[PDB]
Amino acid sequence: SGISLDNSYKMDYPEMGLCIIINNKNFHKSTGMTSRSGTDVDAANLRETFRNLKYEVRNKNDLTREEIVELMRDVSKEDHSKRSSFVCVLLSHGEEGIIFGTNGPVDLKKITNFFRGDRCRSLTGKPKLFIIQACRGTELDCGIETDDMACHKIPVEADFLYAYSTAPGYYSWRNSKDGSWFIQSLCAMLKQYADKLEFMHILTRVNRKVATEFESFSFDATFHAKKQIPCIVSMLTKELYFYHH
Amino acid sequence: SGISLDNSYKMDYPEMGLCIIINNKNFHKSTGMTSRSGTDVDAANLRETFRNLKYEVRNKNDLTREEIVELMRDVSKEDHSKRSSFVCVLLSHGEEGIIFGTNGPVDLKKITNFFRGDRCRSLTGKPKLFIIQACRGTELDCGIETDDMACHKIPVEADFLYAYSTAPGYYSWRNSKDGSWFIQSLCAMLKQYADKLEFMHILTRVNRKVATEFESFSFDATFHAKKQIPCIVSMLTKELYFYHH
Amino acid sequence: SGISLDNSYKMDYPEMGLCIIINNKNFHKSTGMTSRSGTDVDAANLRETFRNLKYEVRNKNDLTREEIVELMRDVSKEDHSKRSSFVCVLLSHGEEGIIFGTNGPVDLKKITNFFRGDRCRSLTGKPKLFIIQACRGTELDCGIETDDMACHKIPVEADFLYAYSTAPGYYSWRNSKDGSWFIQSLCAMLKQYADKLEFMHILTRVNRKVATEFESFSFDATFHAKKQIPCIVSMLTKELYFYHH
Amino acid sequence: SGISLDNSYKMDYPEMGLCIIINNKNFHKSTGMTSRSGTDVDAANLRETFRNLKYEVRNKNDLTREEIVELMRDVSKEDHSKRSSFVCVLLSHGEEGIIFGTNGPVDLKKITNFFRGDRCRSLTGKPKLFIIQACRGTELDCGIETDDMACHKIPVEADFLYAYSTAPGYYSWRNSKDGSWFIQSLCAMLKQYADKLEFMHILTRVNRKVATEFESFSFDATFHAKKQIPCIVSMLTKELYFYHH
Amino acid sequence: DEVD
Amino acid sequence: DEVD
Amino acid sequence: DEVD
Amino acid sequence: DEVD
Repeated sequence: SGISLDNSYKMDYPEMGLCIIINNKNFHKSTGMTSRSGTDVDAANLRETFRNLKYEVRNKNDLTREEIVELMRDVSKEDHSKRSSFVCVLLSHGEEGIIFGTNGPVDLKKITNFFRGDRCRSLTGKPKLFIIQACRGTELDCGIETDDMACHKIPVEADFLYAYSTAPGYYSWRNSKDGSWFIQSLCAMLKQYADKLEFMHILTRVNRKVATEFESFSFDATFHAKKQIPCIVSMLTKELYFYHH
Repeated sequence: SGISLDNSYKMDYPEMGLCIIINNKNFHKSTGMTSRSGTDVDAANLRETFRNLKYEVRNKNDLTREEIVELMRDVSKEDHSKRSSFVCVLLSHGEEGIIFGTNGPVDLKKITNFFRGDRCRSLTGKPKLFIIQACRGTELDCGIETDDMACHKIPVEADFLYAYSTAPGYYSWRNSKDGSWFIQSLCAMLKQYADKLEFMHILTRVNRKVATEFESFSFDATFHAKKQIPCIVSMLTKELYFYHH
Repeated sequence: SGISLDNSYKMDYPEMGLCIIINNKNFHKSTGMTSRSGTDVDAANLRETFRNLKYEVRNKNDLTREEIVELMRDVSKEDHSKRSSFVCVLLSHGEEGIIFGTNGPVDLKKITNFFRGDRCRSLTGKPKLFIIQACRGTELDCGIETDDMACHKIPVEADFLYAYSTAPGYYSWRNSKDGSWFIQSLCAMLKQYADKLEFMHILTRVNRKVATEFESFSFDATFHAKKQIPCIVSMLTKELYFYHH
Repeated sequence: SGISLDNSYKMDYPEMGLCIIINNKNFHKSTGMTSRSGTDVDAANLRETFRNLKYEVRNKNDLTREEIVELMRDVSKEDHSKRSSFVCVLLSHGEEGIIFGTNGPVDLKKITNFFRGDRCRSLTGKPKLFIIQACRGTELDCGIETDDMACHKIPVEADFLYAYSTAPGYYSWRNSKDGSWFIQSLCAMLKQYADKLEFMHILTRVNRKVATEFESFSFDATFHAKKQIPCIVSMLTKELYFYHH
Repeated sequence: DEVD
Repeated sequence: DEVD
Repeated sequence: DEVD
Repeated sequence: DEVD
């Protein structure tokens, strides 16, 4: 055949892949964590959005830390050979590097480690996307008015994309009626640009939407008039388009 | 005029901006830190690469923690009104969230805070790029064989791009003869694609180059046959092209 | 400033330019030419489409050959300095290289010559687009089932784009109720892609739409089940986008 | 699988296709046509250029009108099922709609008709490219200083692209030492952009190169200081990229 | 359908 | 508006 | 320079 | 090869 290029992930496998959505709204009383009103709006929005992208969506609600780990372990042990990618969306309370099960914390690294290049062979070389809607700390953004070769191996941390809802160390905002700022924006941008733009460019539009169109309203001066900027963390090695051929 | 779009940063200001390169090779004996052989190759490569992109390059060698902070403070206090962007490259030892001065550590947040949207007004809304070649821990990658509106403000953390040489928690590799894997790759990709591709796409090519073309060779089994994947952290709100009109 | 590229026409002048639409529906009885039912649908569709692209639209109906020449002459004598481009749409009967006034033929070359690089200085170097919905003969497509330099000058024929509704020597189809196949398709594609694709790519989509979605229905076997393919003739020297910055 | 798009021709067949180059330099004395010095440079340049694009190149020299027709007929009767496209380059004397065999004229329509959608089934739906370096008349450019559906069929004239070296009615320029202006430019642009740009965009760059970088030098005032603009005639229905996957 |  |  |  |  003619000249060939390998700058984009192969997304024409028989299946796009799984989209696991963990929606934690109600937490055990003993933890002292508040209910996350509006998260069901996010979960439904994500289900519809990824369904249209042809992902096999699996929604899970109110999972304990043990159930989250068991779920991730089991999913990573499935045969993903006929799948192009993997998507996991986490909706819960959190802090830097941590997501909360209904009864306690789970290290994000523990979850993502199950999908390492060396631990999930059927996903090696394929994009593994983790969308995280959770706090990463307690900071508030006040805003501002405007040679050698051989034995071909790849890093076990390669091909991961972490789309965080907020910057490191910051709270993440969620509206009890409309859903989280980030998920609202992410779904809107995927619906409009998934058949046109490369994923990083779609996420950049999400960054702009969240950064410009949202500002908190609170009777508490400490939490009033605050802003938010999502954080795209890419260890991907190729361009990612949800469409093909 | 006709229909207008605002998906890309305005890069046609009179000047592209400053490119500050902090090259720390020799460290104070009392710190116990080893000399970073090969870093001069990186510094020279970066100087040439950014010079060709029309950046006003300023190279600084062997700066103490005090000198690094003073330099950043002073640069952030300059008038960047006629500049399109800002670039800072840090070449030194480090750990998660830290870069080393010749006599001690400096929190990366302390450095980047000087350029926040509310602290450097002449850079508000403009891309602020931080390229970091330093360790982020001691882990080694073994690899694997293959509504509302008003008062328009933006987050103070918006418009920052952090191009880390390695994944969170991992060591970063540097060759004493050829320079660091990441900087070698970054310069090569900028030279080849800066007049063609959007920055995130160039960085994705850098990720692939580092991930596929490099593997460590060591007489020490602990450090032998290791891999590396860079980490792109974007809080940018628009597409970034180094060329214009 | 930074690296600069000149691959696209400057479309950010104060005005996009004029869009002259000559709609000839009724012809002088002595000519023997039939009325072009459905052409008003085309003219209205074009007016709306170009209005949305920010063109200063001027619709002219039932012009004689003398009036067409006078109009073109006058328009070419206007000051187009503040305009990015020029568009002329001709809807009438025709044959190869000819368009019909209500009382007789006009050579297409006579019309386009007024806009030559040397005859209309305020349009030199700017795209001059001629959209032609008219027959180019009587053929029917049956289809098939599926060194040196100095003194910088440019050719006087450069920067013209002729978007013909049909292939050389062929009839062009028009529906009395929906309008012409080509104009229907052109307007639909401009509405959907003018803010996304380069003009040649939009015209290629028009080619596909006309080629695949239309087939004639006639009680006359000679004119039944016929197909049509538009013909893009480009002498443009740069890419053309209707949007900017 | 995921969302699928069909905006580009399938160019990943086992073979790119044939590239037939007809190079007529010497003409029968009785015709009175001059030798086309420099055409061998063009033929060699084209052979190398298309060889690099992975086309099966066939060079034919000094063919009579009978031999040209026989060659085209035979080629159109081959099985092109495993081929992505077809390319034919004609280098000879000519006039509007005509190319010269060594002993007389051949209508371009006669040549292209062999490849119609209904006459060459193995090429139906595939791009058929005709590159023509020949005069199209005797004009000289002086330049200027700067609903329904069913039974899916496609037009028999669809999927053809005619890349003419000059505008309708004009002479085409050829340098006895460097080769023709158009072929020189076409090969240069294909070498530089075939692995990056869509074909129409490459041809637009060719238009600009010929329009800006060339001007005739002649001791004869009639032929001195003349310019040229190529003419892209597209009946293609999809975007054409020479590279794939 | 009619021709022009 | 609430924080997570 | 020559014409074709 | 050395680590930073």
